[PDB]
Amino acid sequence: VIKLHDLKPAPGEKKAKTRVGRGEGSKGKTAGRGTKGTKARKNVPVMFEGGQMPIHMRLPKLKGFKNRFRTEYQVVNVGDINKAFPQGGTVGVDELVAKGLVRKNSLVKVLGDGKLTVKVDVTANKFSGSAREAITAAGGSATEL
Amino acid sequence: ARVKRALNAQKKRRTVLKASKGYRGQRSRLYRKAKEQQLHSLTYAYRDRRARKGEFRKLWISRINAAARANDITYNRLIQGLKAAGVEVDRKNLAELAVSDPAAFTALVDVARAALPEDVNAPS
Amino acid sequence: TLKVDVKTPAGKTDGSVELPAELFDVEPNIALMHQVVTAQLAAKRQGTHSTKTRGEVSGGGKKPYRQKGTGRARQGSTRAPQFTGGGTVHGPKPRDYSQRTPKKMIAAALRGALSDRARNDRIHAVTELVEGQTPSTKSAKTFLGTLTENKKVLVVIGRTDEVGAKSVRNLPGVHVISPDQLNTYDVLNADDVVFSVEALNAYISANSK
Amino acid sequence: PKAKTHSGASKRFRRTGTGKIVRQKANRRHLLEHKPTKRTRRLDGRTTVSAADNSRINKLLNG
RNA sequence: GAGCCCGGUACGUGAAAACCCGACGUCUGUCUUGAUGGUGUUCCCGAGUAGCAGCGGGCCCGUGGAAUCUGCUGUGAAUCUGCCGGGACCACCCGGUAAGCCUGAAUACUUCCCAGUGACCGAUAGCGGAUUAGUACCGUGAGGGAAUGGUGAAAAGUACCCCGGGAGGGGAGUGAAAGAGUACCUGAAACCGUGCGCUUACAAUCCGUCAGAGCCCUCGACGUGUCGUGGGGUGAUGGCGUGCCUUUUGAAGAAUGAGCCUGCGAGUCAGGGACAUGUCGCGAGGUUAACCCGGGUGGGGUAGCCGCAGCGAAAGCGAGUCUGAAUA
RNA sequence: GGCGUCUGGGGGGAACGCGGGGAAGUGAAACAUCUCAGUACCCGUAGGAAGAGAAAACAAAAUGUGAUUCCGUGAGUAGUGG
Repeated sequence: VIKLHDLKPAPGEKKAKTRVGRGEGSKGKTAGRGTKGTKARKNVPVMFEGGQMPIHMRLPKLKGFKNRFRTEYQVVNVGDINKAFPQGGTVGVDELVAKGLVRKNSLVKVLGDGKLTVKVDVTANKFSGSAREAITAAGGSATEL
Repeated sequence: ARVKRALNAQKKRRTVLKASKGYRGQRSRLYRKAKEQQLHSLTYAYRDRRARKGEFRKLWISRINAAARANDITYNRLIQGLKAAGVEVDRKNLAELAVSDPAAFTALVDVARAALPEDVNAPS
Repeated sequence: TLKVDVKTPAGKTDGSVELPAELFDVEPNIALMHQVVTAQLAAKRQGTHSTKTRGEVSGGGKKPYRQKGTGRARQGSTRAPQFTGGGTVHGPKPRDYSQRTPKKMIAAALRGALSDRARNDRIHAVTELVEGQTPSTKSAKTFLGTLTENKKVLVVIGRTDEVGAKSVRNLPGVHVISPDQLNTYDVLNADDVVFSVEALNAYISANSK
Repeated sequence: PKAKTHSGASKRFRRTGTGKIVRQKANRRHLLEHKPTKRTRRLDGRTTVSAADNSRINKLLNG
């Protein structure tokens, strides 16, 4: 029978806070800050280098743009298909997300990484070159939406 | 959870003040000035405990050399004899024999004289 | 599966219940129970405590005297932290202490707390505390004494059960709680658990599905 | 409050597959008639940032 | 230190009158001198408005390729194959029908009133204000702006006598206590005395420290006083000995600060923030936010976020990808 | 314009609303663009709440949403910036 006084935190969980500026025995009179200067009083900003042109301002900006209309697919490898469906059967997008292979609302593309040995009729929005072969050569059909 | 620092702080004030009794002037009444003394007082002691060993060894040499010269032998020769003779009484008891019971010390001196070389300045 | 013998106020056994091995046989996890019961206490603690900083004290908006020449310390206000009556520099502010504990952690704490009671034979089930439609704590006290002799006890009573709840309210150590509102801290605080047959089934049916 | 990613560092550095930090080289914008092709050829492409400034850069990009 | 002594609590009961919410009617207005579905043309659909131009404002957008919204000055159209939006613009398609007006609920707040709560303060705290409080006081004025809580269960607050002009005190009384006497709970430290023990008027002293004669007190055993695995207080005399903190290459420093005591006075909090490191849950999965249901800390909540494939400026390709004429 | 007569205003209020006017210290390790900030303050106004509101709206080829307001996400991202 356990009561509220038998409950102890796991060893190593709770660690005592290091009080600072509380006597010269532990951390005294300077609190780890050393003597006078800028860093003694307040702080120094991260992006500041003493006047010299910072590393983030003397390097050319990265090239290109983003193409807001980029269509980014969710990829599942044929190797994962084999593991999740040993028997085979039909596997649409809903069947994949039921096994947690791809995100629920994404645009699935099937990529041919692993080895497929099962009769499976996949259905995904796109297929890589090797995914077509792996599906077909293993006696399966790959119909895309 | 506001905490009044009376109980926690008064503890160390009693220790220093009680331990600084017998001091002259302010060094016996005020905690600030008494603590300044306790820093010196406990530094002087730790230095004097080490120096006491050297001081007391000294007083013994002065008593040995005084009695050794009363028996017509210098101290440095008396020690050279005793070390050679196989007597390993330290200086504390040698000074004790010299003061309390002089009869034994004369016996010790005669032992030291015998074990000394024939010509102490020989290059041996 | 633990068979809990059901009792009645007349002293006649009615039937038995089968505590599932999932809910009532988990190995207790002390480090997990401690985190949970600390989380509920922190949510209980209300952070109503505040002090006025140097900025929120009434007045002290003028440099009391000159910078130079006076011969006293340089002072910038009559309410600075070092003054008497000045502001509080690092004081308490009203804050909330509730912390987000995952659902799986919280539930598993309750199962461990309940499983502990079942092992040591502390879980009791009762059809009804007293004769219907008439509260009477003398009858309830006699019943509870018959069941368990320990000082503290926890009674899980269905929401709609009022004659039972209003009967055992006045008792010194008895705490009454709805089967939906079951929590770790209450369970651990009790020597026994006196379930209600309608409540025990409701609790079991809620999780086991 | 959230932590605002530094605008300048976000537009100059990149994260690769393993978590490396890459950057582009300087001296390639103008005044490069007299710069021989060997100089320009060695001055293009992304380079892993030096471990000297890898500490500061991670602070800028992540916060 | 009260469930059973009192006020109350659980649980019930109570409105003459006023006010507020409803509800049923008098009363008010409207439809019935009216509706339903069909065919081919002319009229209408908000004007100094829309649009354009100059100068501005504001939108992620600092005039930029600068759309939509809007102010001032000019110029100034159409009424449905009309007009405006779909980030200059043009064509096609799609949406809508400006230059007329009302609209509750979801939402923000608390001068005030009622009932509560506190791992909030407890008289230098908490409101500036537990007491004459925005009072006293300072300033012509705007304005600034304090300090002061506690006898006792009950006042039973010392009748009476003595010294004294009185104050104050001593007897005697009340009181459990007067080491509670309206200067009143507890009553510390600085500071000020009184009595006793030791020491000090030939002596150079960061005022101590280590030895240490003498005197005084104490605890034992043994006789008159004399030792001891003793304890205390003083210390004649000898040896050694340059304050504390800051800040400095370096300070006892004739560099800075502190007259003393007691109170008070400085790495804290918020955020699903960032990085790192422990511990716990689940584990190719983890988790909810807002919100809803519970007098609770519990239950629900899949919208999102992180992981799960990378390369490339991007189209794209994908265990590969980019560069490249190239398996270079 | 003058008369006579009826009804109204005027001032106060702690916070919250709406429409106007609108700084500086500060950050930029200087500084003018920029930030602080449409913040402090000022003006005119109500209400128990106010403002907004019934598409000359989003959207992107889906036979989609369907007034406004207020929370959570989107996101410290797309962008913007001596």
